[PDB]
Amino acid sequence: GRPEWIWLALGTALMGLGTLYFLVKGMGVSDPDAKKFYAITTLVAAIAFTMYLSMLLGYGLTMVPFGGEQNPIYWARYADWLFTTPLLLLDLALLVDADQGTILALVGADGIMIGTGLVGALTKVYSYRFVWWAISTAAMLYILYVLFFGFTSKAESMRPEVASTFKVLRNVTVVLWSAYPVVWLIGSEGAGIVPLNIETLLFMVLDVSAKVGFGLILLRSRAIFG
Ligand SMILES: *C/C=C(C)/C=C/C=C(C)/C=C/C1=C(C)CCCC1(C)C
Repeated sequence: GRPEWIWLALGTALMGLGTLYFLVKGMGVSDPDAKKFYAITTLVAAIAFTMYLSMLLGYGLTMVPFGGEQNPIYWARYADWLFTTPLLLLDLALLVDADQGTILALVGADGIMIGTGLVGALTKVYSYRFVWWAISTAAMLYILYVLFFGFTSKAESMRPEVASTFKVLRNVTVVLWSAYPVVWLIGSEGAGIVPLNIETLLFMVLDVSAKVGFGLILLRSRAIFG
């Protein structure tokens, strides 16, 4: 019964409830466009629910040696984010009608971000763990640059309702995503300053906010209608 399980149980519950609500509401809408957003967003919550559940049950956890200790690394997180982060970017891209090349470059950068992030979380040479972390953060900053400079401009061709909805989602995304590299840096994966139970609480608040929070804002808006 690890100290962080209570936060994993609360995360499972919140992701589960969000998944159900998104599923029920999406199943009733007939609009084709509205449906796309509902399917993507419900999938994002569903994947998070399953991974929180797996971790709650003892999976996705491995001891990596470094800094003279056996460090508890929850790798199930990257299995979640590998698929949920680019899906969230997809929601945003579809909202502003971004083009093919942009989406591909964004998803590719997102793949690098999660990939190098996991390599770093598994690296046994302490200093190198931060080399990988640095590359992952640079990848994330590219994504945030594109969402802020590129997309916002693209939402210029949209109607107030949609441009308005994108800004809120963009703002929530930029604030939440920018927090992840800091939590990693000071937590179990990096400096080991913040204990795993508190770190798990921090990631749970961020995850739930970035998926269920983002989802509620997105799905209740009129901008999802084609
Ligand atoms: C539902 C999950 C979301 C929206 C997750 C977002 C996760 C990030 C923006 C993660 C970023 C990371 C870095 C910038 C570097 C270190 C490792 C990561 C993967 C924690």
